[PDB]
Amino acid sequence: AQIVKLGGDDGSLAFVPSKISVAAGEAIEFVNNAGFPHNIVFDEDAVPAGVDADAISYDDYLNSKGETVVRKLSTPGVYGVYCEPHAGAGMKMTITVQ
Ligand SMILES: [Cu+2]
Repeated sequence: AQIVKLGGDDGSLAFVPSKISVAAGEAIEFVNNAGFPHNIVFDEDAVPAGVDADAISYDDYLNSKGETVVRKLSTPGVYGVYCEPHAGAGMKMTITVQ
């Protein structure tokens, strides 16, 4: 499992960490931490071929501290993720699945 906090403890609008490498099938736990609402959108222009980016996104807002969304990815490659409300602040991350 890799834990990714949504919002830095210090108040930055960031995925912390924002660059991770995981094994195929390894759990990624997105934990709502600070500066929410946040959501988790996989970028359809930055996912491997054959991956439906909408299937794995969580489009609804995460409103409470501690709400945790878990995804496991199967296809190797690079996955770009962003938060819609905070995309302009730099709240984006990259996941490499091996
Ligand atoms: Cu956000």
